[PDB]
Amino acid sequence: HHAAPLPELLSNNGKHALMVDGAPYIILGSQTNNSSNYPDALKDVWPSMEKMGANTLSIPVAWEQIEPVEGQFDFSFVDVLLKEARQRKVRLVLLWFATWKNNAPHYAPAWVKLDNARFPRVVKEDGDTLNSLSPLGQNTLAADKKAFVELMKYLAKRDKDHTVIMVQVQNEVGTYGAVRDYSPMAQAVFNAAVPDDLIQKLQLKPGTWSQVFGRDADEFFHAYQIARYCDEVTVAGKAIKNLPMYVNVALRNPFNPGLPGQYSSGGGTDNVLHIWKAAAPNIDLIAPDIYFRDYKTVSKVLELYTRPDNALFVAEIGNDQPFARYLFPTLGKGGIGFSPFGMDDTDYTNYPLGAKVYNDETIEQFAQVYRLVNPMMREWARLSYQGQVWGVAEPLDSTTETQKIWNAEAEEKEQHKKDRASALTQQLDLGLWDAEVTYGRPMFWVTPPEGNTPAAGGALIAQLDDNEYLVTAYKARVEFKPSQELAGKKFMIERVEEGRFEKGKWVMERVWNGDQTDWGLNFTDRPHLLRVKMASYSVQ
Amino acid sequence: APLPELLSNNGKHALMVDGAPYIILGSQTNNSSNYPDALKDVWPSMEKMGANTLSIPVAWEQIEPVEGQFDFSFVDVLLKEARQRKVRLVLLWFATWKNNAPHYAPAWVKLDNARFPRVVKEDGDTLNSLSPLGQNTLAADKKAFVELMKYLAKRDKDHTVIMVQVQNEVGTYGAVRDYSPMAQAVFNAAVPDDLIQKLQLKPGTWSQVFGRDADEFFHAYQIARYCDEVTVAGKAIKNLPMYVNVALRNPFNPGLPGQYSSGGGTDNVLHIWKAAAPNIDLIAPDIYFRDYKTVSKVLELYTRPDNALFVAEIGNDQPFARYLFPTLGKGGIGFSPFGMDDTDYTNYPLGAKVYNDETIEQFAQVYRLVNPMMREWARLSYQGQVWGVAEPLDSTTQKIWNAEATPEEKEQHKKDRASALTQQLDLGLWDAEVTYGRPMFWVTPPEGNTPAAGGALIAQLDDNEYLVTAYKARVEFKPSQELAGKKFMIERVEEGRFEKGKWVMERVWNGDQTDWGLNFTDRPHLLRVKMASYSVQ
Ligand SMILES: *[C@@H]1[C@H](O)[C@@H](O)[C@@H](O)[C@@H](CO)[C@H]1O
Ligand SMILES: *[C@@H]1[C@H](O)[C@@H](O)[C@@H](O)[C@@H](CO)[C@H]1O
Ligand code: NA
Ligand code: NA
Ligand code: NA
Ligand code: NA
Ligand code: NA
Ligand code: NA
Repeated sequence: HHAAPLPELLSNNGKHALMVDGAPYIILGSQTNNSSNYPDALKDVWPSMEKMGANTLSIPVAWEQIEPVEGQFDFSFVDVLLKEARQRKVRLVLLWFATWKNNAPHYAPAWVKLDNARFPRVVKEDGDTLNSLSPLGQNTLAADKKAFVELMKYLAKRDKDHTVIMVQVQNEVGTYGAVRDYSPMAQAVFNAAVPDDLIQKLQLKPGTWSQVFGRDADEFFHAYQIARYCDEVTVAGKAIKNLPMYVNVALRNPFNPGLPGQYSSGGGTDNVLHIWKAAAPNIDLIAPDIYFRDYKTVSKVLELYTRPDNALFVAEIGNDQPFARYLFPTLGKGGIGFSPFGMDDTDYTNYPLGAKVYNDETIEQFAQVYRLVNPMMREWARLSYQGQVWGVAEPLDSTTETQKIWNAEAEEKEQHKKDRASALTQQLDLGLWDAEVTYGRPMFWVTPPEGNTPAAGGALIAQLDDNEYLVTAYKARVEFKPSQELAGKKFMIERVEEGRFEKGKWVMERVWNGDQTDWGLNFTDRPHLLRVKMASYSVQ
Repeated sequence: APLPELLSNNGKHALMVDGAPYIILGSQTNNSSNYPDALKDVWPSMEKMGANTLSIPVAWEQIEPVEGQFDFSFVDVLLKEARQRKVRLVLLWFATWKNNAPHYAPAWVKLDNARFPRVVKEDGDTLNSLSPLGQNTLAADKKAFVELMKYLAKRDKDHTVIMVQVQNEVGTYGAVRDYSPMAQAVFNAAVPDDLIQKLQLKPGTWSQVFGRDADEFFHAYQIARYCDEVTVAGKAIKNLPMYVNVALRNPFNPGLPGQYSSGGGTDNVLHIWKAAAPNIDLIAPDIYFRDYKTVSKVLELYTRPDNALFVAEIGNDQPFARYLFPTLGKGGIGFSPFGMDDTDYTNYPLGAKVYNDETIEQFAQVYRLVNPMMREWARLSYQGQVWGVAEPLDSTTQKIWNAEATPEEKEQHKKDRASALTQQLDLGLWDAEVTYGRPMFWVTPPEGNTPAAGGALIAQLDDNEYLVTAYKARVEFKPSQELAGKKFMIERVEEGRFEKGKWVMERVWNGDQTDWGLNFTDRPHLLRVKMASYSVQ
């Protein structure tokens, strides 16, 4: 009665897919608050997930809850979770909160986190101790592995249709307040030769850590040791059940990071991705956690984490209104998923990170974008993997009260308007055709774009054939034109159809024509999925 | 079922109801709701409030409208309707005094001055305040009070009525004492031996013994004796707890007796009251001061080794709700907001200008923190260690000065406010810091709620374990003493509830929910917090 293929992350042609039930899949995700991982809290999780239209829930499973006393395992939460997820026909990503949760051992059992002699903490260069477990603690590694193995044996036994499609190993590893462990135990490894395997993979000359890496030795050392720790846990679990597994990064600012220890040292930050990929070959991907609000910073993060060797998964993102539009470039980069944080009614907000008020309007900002993708999820996922997709978001953030003042003053207003219109105009090269995406304009005539208030728009395009595209967009205009000069030919829209996929087959609902195609393709907040066919034609 | 009883032991107190400590999460009616037809306008509010006990008058005029012709028809209906709703009652005996006056004494009492005489001023004019030296008045009040207690003895065997208030706000406005010939004959004479013995003073006349306090202390003594005799007579029928409620003088700047209600249990005569009326179980403050400092001072003065704290009347406007927390943290046995019914009356500017669902909800939200643990809290308060705090700045009035202010005076002002909105509690090995009006994430300093509203309750369960619930506040734990090289953490925070006296865990708070203290909004959460120190060397 259970014949479904394991989920798997595939990588080729520099592109990636999360295979679920034997085909590409997109996680249109929701993630709970940090204290929702108990049976009694789930009634405060599912309603939000339904309102959001999410297909996949990310939720912790804590070491402390599965092994409250050493060797006495308790999977009562996982049992209820699996059953309730199945009732609602959603899938799960389990977050293993264990040796590290945001740098710290708070979710390790008391017999772990209160026994430093057995399970040692990072020691600073000055001799003081931080509440961050050292990745050189061999007992810690053994005990985390043992518990993780038991979790994976529970899923092997009790989740044969793979309700759980992926597992996050740890949560935001690293250390705040120091660059590495400086304990005697750590110093002995630091003072010794860099392991051959790393030297070989990075194509460097042999030496000790300080000799090989200079001023980067302390940070690279901590990243290597954490990555090896996480890889060993990962390998042990996959030996039981070979699900995709990943780590999530407490990001450093990519333009102005500050110093390791200010940001979480040793996690998969952009400067140690090479270390993590060398050190942890069994981990499937390294996922950014995004709480930067501004378009330029978010865009840079998506660029850094989308690599031929690294599928893009936005494992955590804020739940305030500005964040919703980042679904569009995430999917346009070939991303496999997107998981806004704090999507439950458990009476907590991490404002000022996320939304100040958690209510139906908060959820609706995400529901409105997920409604663009849900009706085509499998078709999009395949085109993303096997084809050409594009995706953009509105590239100016909302005007501040600062800019609000500097506007009341200003001939200057007119130039500013021109500059904003240009910035709110995006070009995409789709082969024989280009698209121009603009934001915040009427659905008729050609008044320049002025942006949405607040910033919110975006667009998704997939290429179906040389002259045919799937298009859906949000609070935006999409206009097509030839990509190269036509040698005396004219061009037009040949046909725009609005429709849907049913059992993989396109069903046309209506043709957009006349006013609906004279002024580009204009989208509001409501979902429309279009197939657009362009033509060039001779006039003699 | 066992009689309710007020216990006092080890300077602590409990109201025992059904053989265990109980907290009155009270509602009190308006003054004209003591009739069967009005009760339909009382119960819906009580239900919305989540109150467990109703305080309501029973008037001498209604039970004895004609001398010797008793009528308990209201008491019957009340008992039956209270039982239907599974709530308890505190009956307020409105008789010789209600707010200094005899308006609730039967017409055959209050219109017969020669039989039942009034206070006479020094100048010979008469006040509408019955003299405590009227022996007829004492006998008549006592007789009727006895009949009421007989009704409860015969008709309330399960003690729906758990306590009785004897009179309401006794004393006299407009004069310090009775200066009638009858009163002068007693005043111009020896202080009674018993009072001299209990205060350890030298024998003499009132004037000799007490000097410039004589007049006021005389009035307080004679009213206390009156109230004790009524009390004793009633308890001899049915030995319920019985108390008196005080029209407070301002504790910082009282003015003169007569301006405030002279002779009641004001803070300067609590020694007289305790000496003269040993059968009265407690003296309860009636609080209509809105401001934190005065309210706090009142709670301090009335919480004594010899006096259980019962807030027998408090305003029903929004600022008053948060005073439940310090009341319970002092080991108070109850709290009773006034005017909780829909009988088309507001005592604004004392209470709320508007009575509506929002008015009630400000109290419902704090009662919802206590109801789920009421019996457990009550036992901890008596037998153990509890604490409770309220947000210590009132709502900003001040906004003129904040407007005219340098961006140096302002940053100074926000720092001063942050410090004032930070409270420290010494819980033994561990301290708690309580702050008000800040996000649930990071450490931006407190700026207070608007309006002021927050508070916290803590009970100690063990050396390192506390029961915690709070409201629009952050609670953070730290070691109370330097740890000598050890570190510390929260070991475990559990949200849960008591079922059959047993703790049931619903979820564990961790991660974001414990990284930045324990953050509470308007919604109820009951936590068990276990702290640990641990070696790193
Ligand atoms: C991301 C992190 O993974 C998550 O558990 C939570 O701590 C949030 C903040 O609310 C982020 O730090
Ligand atoms: C307190 C008093 O006991 C009560 O009956 C009522 O008169 C109020 C005012 O509305 C307070 O004086
Ligand atoms: Na092209
Ligand atoms: Na449609
Ligand atoms: Na008590
Ligand atoms: Na202490
Ligand atoms: Na101390
Ligand atoms: Na609860």
